[PDB]
Amino acid sequence: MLAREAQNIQNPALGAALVWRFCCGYVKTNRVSAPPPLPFLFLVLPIILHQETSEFVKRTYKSSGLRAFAAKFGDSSVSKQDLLFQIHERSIRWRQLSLRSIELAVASDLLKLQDGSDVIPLSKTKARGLSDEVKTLMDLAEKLGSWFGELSIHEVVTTLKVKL
Amino acid sequence: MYFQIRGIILWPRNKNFKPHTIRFELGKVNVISGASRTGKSAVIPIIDYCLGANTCSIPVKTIRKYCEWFGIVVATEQGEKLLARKEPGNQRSTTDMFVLEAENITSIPIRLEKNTNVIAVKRMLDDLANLSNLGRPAFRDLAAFTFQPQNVVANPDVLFFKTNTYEHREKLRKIFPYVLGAITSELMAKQFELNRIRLFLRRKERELKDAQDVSAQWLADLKSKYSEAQELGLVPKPQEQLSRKQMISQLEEVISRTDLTLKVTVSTISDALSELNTLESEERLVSRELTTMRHRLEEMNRLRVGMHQYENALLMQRDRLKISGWLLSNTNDESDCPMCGSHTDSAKQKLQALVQRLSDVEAAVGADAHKEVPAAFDRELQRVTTEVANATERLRAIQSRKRTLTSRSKEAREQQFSTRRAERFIGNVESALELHRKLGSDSELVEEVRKLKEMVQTLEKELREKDVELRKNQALRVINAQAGNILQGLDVEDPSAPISLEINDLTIKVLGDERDDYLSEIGSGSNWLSYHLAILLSLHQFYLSQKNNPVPSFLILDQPSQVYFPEDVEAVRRAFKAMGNVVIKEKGKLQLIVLDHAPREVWGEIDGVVGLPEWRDGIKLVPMEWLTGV
Amino acid sequence: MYFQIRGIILWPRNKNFKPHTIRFELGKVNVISGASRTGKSAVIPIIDYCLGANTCSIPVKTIRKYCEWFGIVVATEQGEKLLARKEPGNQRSTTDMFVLEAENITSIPIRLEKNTNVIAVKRMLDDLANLSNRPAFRDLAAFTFQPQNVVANPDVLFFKTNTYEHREKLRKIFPYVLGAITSELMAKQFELNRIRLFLRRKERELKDAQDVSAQWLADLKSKYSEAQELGLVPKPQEQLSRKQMISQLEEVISRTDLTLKVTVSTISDALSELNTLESEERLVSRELTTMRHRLEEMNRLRVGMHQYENALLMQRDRLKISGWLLSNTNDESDCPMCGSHTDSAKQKLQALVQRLSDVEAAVGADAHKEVPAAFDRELQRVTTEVANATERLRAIQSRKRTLTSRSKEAREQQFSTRRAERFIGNVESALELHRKLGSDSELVEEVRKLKEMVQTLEKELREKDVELRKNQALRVINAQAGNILQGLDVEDPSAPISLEINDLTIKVLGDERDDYLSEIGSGSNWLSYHLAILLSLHQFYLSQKNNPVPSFLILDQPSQVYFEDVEAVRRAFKAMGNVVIKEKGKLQLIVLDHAPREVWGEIDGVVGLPEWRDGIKLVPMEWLTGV
Amino acid sequence: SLQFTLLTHLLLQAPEGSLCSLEVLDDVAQENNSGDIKFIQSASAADRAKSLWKTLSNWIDLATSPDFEVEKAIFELYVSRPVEGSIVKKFNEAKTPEDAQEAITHARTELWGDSPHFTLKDGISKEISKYVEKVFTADQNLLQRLICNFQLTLGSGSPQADLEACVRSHPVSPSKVSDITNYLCGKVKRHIDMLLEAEKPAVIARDDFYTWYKAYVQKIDRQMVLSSRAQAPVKEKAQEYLPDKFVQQLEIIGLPYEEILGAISDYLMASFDRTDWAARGEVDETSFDDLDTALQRTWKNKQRICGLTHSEKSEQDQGKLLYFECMQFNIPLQAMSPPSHFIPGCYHILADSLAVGWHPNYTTQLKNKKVA
DNA sequence: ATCTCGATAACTCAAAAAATACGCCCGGT
DNA sequence: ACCGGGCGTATTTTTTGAGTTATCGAGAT
Repeated sequence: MLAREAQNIQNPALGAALVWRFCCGYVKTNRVSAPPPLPFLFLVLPIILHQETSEFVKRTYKSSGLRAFAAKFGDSSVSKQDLLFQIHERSIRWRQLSLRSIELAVASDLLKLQDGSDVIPLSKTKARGLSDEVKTLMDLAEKLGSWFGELSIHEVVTTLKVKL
Repeated sequence: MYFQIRGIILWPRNKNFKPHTIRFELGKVNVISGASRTGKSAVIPIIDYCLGANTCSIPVKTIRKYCEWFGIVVATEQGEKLLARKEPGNQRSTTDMFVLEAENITSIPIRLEKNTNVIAVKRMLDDLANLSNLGRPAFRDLAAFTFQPQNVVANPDVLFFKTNTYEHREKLRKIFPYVLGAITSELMAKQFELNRIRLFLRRKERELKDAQDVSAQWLADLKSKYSEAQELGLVPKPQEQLSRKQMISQLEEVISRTDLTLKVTVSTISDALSELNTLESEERLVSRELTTMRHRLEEMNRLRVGMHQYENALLMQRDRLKISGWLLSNTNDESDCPMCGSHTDSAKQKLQALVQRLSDVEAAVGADAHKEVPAAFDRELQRVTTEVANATERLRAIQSRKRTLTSRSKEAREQQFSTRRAERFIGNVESALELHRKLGSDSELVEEVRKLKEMVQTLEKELREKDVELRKNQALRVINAQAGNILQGLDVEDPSAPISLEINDLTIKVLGDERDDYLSEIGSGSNWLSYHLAILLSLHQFYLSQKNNPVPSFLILDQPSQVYFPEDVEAVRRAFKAMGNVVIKEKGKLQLIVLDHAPREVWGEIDGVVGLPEWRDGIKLVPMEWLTGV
Repeated sequence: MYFQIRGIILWPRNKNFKPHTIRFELGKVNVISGASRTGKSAVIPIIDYCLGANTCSIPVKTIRKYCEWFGIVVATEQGEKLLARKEPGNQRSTTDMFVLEAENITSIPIRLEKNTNVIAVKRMLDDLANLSNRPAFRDLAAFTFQPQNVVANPDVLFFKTNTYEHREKLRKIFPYVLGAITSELMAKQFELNRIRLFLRRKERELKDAQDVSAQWLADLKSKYSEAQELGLVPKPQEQLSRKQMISQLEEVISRTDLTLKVTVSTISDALSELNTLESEERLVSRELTTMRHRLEEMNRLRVGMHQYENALLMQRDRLKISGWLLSNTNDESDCPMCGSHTDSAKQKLQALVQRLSDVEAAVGADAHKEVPAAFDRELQRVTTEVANATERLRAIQSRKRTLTSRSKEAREQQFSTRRAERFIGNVESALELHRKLGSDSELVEEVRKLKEMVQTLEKELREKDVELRKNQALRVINAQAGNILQGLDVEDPSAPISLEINDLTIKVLGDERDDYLSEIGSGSNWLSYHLAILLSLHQFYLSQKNNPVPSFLILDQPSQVYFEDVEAVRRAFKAMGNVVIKEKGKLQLIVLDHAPREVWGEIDGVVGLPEWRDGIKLVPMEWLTGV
Repeated sequence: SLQFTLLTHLLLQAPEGSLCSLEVLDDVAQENNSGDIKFIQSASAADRAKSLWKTLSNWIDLATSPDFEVEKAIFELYVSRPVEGSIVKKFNEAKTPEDAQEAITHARTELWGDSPHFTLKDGISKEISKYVEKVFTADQNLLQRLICNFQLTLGSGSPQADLEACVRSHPVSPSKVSDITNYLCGKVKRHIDMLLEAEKPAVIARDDFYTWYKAYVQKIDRQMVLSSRAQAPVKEKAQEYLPDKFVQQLEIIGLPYEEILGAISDYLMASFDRTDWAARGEVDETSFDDLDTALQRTWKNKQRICGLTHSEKSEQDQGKLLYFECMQFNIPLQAMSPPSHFIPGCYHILADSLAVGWHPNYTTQLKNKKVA
């Protein structure tokens, strides 16, 4: 009843759109164009739907790489390594929202789940006339997907202090 | 920490030859023999440059003319990392770098592109070493305990690399205590916390003491104050000596009276006094009316902001939900569950619920498309504003009448003066009693100061269980003991001289039975080299004996044989044998990169020492194929 | 200040033997020949020990057991001084020595006894050199002795600078011996730095005490706003300082005709301030919530630190989506995603969880190796900001509570003058505390007088000019050092030399890049550089008068780097003779060397003798009864 | 029910600080400064009518009392038809004392008779004959004054539409104009009833009706400001806006209007606060559920305590006590530090769902107001 | 050494405009 | 009312001038 506002601001539909754009940006940079593994989809909303972490995702150039994004957290002028460490914990806490995001992104022919526990993005032409906020969030998810794609699983999990 | 150099890599400037690799081994004395001609070893410049050295020390005329990306492979706790730095071109340095990571680096890119920058990799190395703390020892500052250029290894005076100036010397001097394990980052944090709490408690003690002083000095006048009160006619005649508690009781029950009247008879009431009382009653009425009216104006003013914020919240919810409509337009009536193969509408029903919520929010947004509520709100605000204006005008008129009455008459003037005195006294009592209650036996201030005192005492005690000097002394005891044990097997003029590492001097001190003397004065290449090796090996053995230590687990010994070789070879073997034992003494957690000229038979069959016909130095680490004369 | 060696004397240990006499030439280049590595460096130790020393640095195995007493003969402005000294034997230092003051004496005592102590000898030497009894004569020995360990050594440039204390004292003494400042100005600078430290500390404490805790500042602000709302005090244009507000409130109290000018304007302004406070409370509450959350998460990670093992390593639960997925599965709905139960669904869900576990196993354990706590800087800043923001939020909240609760039933009579007087009573009771709090005049004046004495010391010292003199001195030093280097067969005379004080060394000039002496080898260049710079320094010293440094220099075996063989040493020795002669026979040079007699005899204006043997050879053979 | 429309319309157009009278000499009156009240009448005009002359010659003397109209008294006539006889035409054109006197002479000739005999008095029926005799027996100067400035009114032809038009002309919410005029006219009618049930000359003072208008406008505006703002009101309940469930609970408790405004502001601000925290990612779909369950538990405990303690007070008083206790209550939750209004807003949101209540029978009382 | 400041060049973003394909409007069935 | 055609228009796409930034050099500590 109190939760209503949050359940509208962190609805699974937006999560599905974000995850779909993340996967779309991932295969767009992978060397072999392989689909990203499923346990990386749980690190999109905890990074994109958090405004300061998302701010760092936004401020880093698309060509600066995941490392340069994760290295901005500890900069003496910022000093927010705690957040780089909270990405994993926030992902732990937002498991249900991410899972419903994959739900709505698979059912809506946005992500086909390859039986090896992988996700291939389809085309499914873009949504119709969203607001600037949501379009920017989707673009950030695409950028983050590209970044995750450039690197291997081990490099990404190390750079984000994650434990799959 | 565990941090060893598995191999070096180079990328030719001309993209026609594959990158050249020089693979060391982990946990063994990696001997790089040969290189009769000695321009200078580039292994140390390459390793420091790839590790974030400020300026490029790589030979300009011989290597920078053919290498594009220098690189090393380092085995760490996180796993193998390939660290590469672009050749600085025509600059003292370039921040461009490439980094790769893996549990075991096997492949090597043929070409490299910028992947990170020097600052980021420096921070990565630091937090490998746990040196991202509150100004603090940095990774590069540890170059002292892992480098020994050809001069430093046998130089009787300089015992540590990067001790050639004031700033560097004092630097290393200030970092030694941290390395030895005395100053822990936890202790620095506790010290900073204690300082801040000291400042906070100082201010809080100042304020509490001032407030208690005010309370005490006022309470001293309590009896005179109560005499003044009974004089003013606010309390009955005190028949007998009173108690502070019941005196205060009288005072606050007096001040709490909603309408307190002076002790004056009404039978003989003048026209002026009756007029004064009537005006005062009108004043009370108007004041209450204006109080309620101000209440209403406050609530309206904040309700405007409330409506605006609710409008913004609804807009945000609509924005975050809108995509549900489109994501519904593309969802089939049912779908197959990704992870359980069930052809169910759960996704469809949830999209329907979200669309329902979007419909609700859309209805809320457009509930008053005709802006009637804003107009009604504005009209009501104008009503309240003009009503307050009228009330204030009425109050001003009342006060003007009252002042004219008091000015004209004199008995009314005296009455107003007396009631003003009474009210002023009551207000003074109110403020004083409020402060006295603020300084109660359990009030916020007393408890806060008490708990801050306890916190400061506890932090002081915590710092005092762990003494810096005792830790440093114990560390130096073990270091000197192990160094002497290493030295006795090694060849020195007398193998039974206890030694002491003077940190401030940054030098060994041989405590001989004849003279406790520095290494600087004993003139012999063999003894200088022996002491360097003994002290450094003991240092690193101690480091690896500790935990959460920030120094790399590797040591570069550049030309540990220049002292000989203007036979003596036997002595060299001793040295190397000792090194081997040291490396094998801790299950190969320590790696030694030994740039040397000692032929292979000196160390041919001594455990822990490895050497290959490859592993050249100077210019053969740059393949001649790349060499064309530039 | 003129101070040269005229001769040496060596009392034998036994009585029958008589002292060995030694007589130098003043103002000339005294030369000593012999066999090096045979203890041929004992004369600098003997001179140092005779002139006092914290320890005896004379070889005990070759020399220091055949001589009861040591002696030195030094010509000086006051006159000829004969100093003695007793070897300790088993001990290391001795305070027993005999002194003799004279102008030019010829009597040579053969038996001595203690006549002076170390302190007296040192202080008489000091006031002979006119130092602050702070520099001392021993601190000048760095410019007199150049032993073998220092003669050709790219890293040590002066004698006995291999200790933190010694090199620091010599560092702080260059400013004086360089002839750019006086001892009085040295003491002025020292006391000035002390008062700078004291002033900075006390000004920091003053700024600490001056700032008021947020609670009382809020109380004063609320009381002032209350008075303003009543029309007493006019609306300020900007945030008033605590003192201004107290002053205006006190003025309001002192009045007698309290004309409450309550209008729409005052009430509206009070309400606007209320809404502004509400906005600021919202903002501060949001930011404080963020910071607090960060802090508790940091605390959780640090707790995991101790939870996981004996040492410090933080633990955070794994994603374990493979396991978490089945955690939500039960006997009612197999799929934790769609929420259904079915055997085929259950088995394929299982298969999916094993696939996920396989994927996680790729980088599973690798992410559990040494995850430390690097966020201590962040933790400290966040805790500081949490405390500060909590204080500020409580202040704003109390202020707003006052402004609101002053609209419900507290004002129900407040706008009545009968109650405005009560309010003024409250405020003029509180003004006492609000004057006590955060008001200090003793510490501000203490800081003011500290600053004034600092200004006086600045004016007296006249800083920013001493370093100009030092720059000129070092420029002259470099000029004449290059001049000397021209006379020395250096492999690159075209490269100048700079005496870099801040490191106690020389920074070799270079066009490719700035270079030091330790960077490159060529010990011949090392010795050439030391010779050039040391003679440059002595020339500059004697260029001025009353210079504390003596006017004699000792080089020990400045030819060991040559162990064609004669041309280089000949060049160096003729350059030394040139500098000495052009100095007008006031500078004395004592060069112990292994070079043959003729090698140094070829120089015009340099004198010596193939006598003067150092090491065990200096002891007459008749004294030598054995090892 | 037509005179009500006419009087309402003309009072809306009447000047400020005016006074008007009903069914005394004409169906409409207005007061300015002196005797000879100015009057306006409605005709179903007719030159002759027993009621017209009856009222005129009956309470012109009462109209002669001072403080009621300038002696050159204005006069008007609203007629629902363009019919007007020659004598009445001449009356309306009488804007001068001489013209009014000539018109009265014509009236005497046609109704009373020719001077001096005045024989037409018998020519008209006794009923109206005596009343015209009374009219013409009074001083002819008074006859001049009573018809000195006679006028006639002819609106758009639809009195209703004109009434709603003039009402909507004033600054008012157009969505409620109809109801406004309705209420207004109703009041007049009810007023008239009580003035004639007691058998007293019914008077509708322009200022009394104007204050009624102001009071009702403010009433509807305060009703509107306490709109729904949470869900779309149903069109059946849209005619008069029905405040949300929590506002209804407060009103059942009987809190002051300003306290209700504060409650609404807290509700909106808390909604925005939760929305913003979610949009920042600080909170989520489960960070609040602990808060709501704790709020409900503490409310239940407080309700039990209040029922055990304040049973002596009336139900509304107990509800006020529980309300203020809950809103004053503040428990520090997880390290989120909320502003002052957050917890009151959360209680209000819960109250909107009837899961948390103030009135000890707030469910029953809410059903009552639903059927009220 | 780390850190900062400033200069630089390249980058991306953001606004405006044009082209676009969609939705709305008009005519016929 | 439903299907199909033709015109209108909001959105996407393209474009573009302005603005923002990662990087580098030099400096300072």
